[PDB]
Amino acid sequence: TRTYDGDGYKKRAACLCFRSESEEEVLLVSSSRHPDRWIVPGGGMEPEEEPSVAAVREVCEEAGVKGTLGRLVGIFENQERKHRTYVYVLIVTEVLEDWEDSVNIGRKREWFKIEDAIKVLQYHKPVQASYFET
Ligand SMILES: O=P(O)(O)O[C@@H]1[C@@H](OP(=O)(O)O)[C@@H](OP(=O)(O)O)[C@@H](OP(=O)(O)OP(=O)(O)O)[C@H](OP(=O)(O)O)[C@H]1OP(=O)(O)O
Ligand SMILES: [Cl-]
Ligand SMILES: [Mg+2]
Ligand SMILES: [Mg+2]
Ligand SMILES: [Mg+2]
Repeated sequence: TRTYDGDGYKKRAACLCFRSESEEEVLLVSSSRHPDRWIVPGGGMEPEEEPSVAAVREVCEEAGVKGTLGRLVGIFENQERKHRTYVYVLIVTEVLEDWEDSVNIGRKREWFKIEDAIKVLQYHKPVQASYFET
């Protein structure tokens, strides 16, 4: 069940999944609808689901990782798609080999240096590229 803010924006949560506390490498995953494109893992908040809880669930489902949830980075709107996304830092401590989206849709994942992540996100996901602005 998709949820919405009072203005009709879709409620979403996302994590910047870092390899370490240095935050130099981030995990991106393949788009479901276009598998040669990279996205930040994230998705819809469920009814009455806390954003931090939604972000951890979405990263487990889409990216097959777990770890230590850090700070909220910010709340980012995509006016074109009508999304409002809570974006958190996660430090990855567990990498699972056969996760929900790997089994269900063959979703891929890959470590990117921050500057390379921003580069591959820019064309199709410029708001996701802005998650890294800091
Ligand atoms: O395929 P696109 O370009 O139409 O974008 C897709 C995007 O696909 P992607 O970023 O993968 O290309 C999905 O993400 P996902 O299918 O990879 O999960 C994303 O859904 P979401 O991430 O908000 O939703 P869920 O992860 O499932 O909760 C939205 O899909 P949905 O609304 O069918 O759940 C988005 O569509 P809009 O909300 O209309 O922008
Ligand atoms: Cl790192
Ligand atoms: Mg989802
Ligand atoms: Mg999603
Ligand atoms: Mg999802």
